[PDB]
Amino acid sequence: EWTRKKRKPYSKFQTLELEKEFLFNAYVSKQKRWELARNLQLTERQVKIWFQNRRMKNKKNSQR
Amino acid sequence: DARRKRRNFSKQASEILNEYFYSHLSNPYPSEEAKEELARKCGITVSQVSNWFGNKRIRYKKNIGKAQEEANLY
DNA sequence: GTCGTAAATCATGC
DNA sequence: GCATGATTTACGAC
Repeated sequence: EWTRKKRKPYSKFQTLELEKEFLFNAYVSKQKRWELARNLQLTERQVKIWFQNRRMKNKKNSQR
Repeated sequence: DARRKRRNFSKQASEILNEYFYSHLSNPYPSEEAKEELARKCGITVSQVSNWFGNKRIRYKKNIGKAQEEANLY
């Protein structure tokens, strides 16, 4: 009937540093997204999608 | 982290979620309105219905040679 | 952009 | 000791 990558759980340092940036701005610039990618060993896409998910997490937590 | 305050659902509610699941083998995807009503009978938030059907879909798929054919439904 | 997911993984219940 | 609910990556809809 109805029946692109293996999910990699990020490091504590990877995730925590991403969280600091989110507290400043939930939406970050394309240049800083490149910066986040450089220091935290991530691709440009993965840093982008992380902020996509973290944003929805706020809407999921703060909801009624 | 609500994984710390996690508890098993009522056995009655499980009989409802499994009722919708197996009966709709062709399309195991409840609508926004269906999930809104499915959450009412079970005393759970809609997101928990989404989590259940999310978990139940994949964990169903893993079983291809077990008595997962609990489609007694009807 | 968001929103519904598949999926690996998590944390706990028993 | 797995069953199970909730969370975390990752991607395609739109």
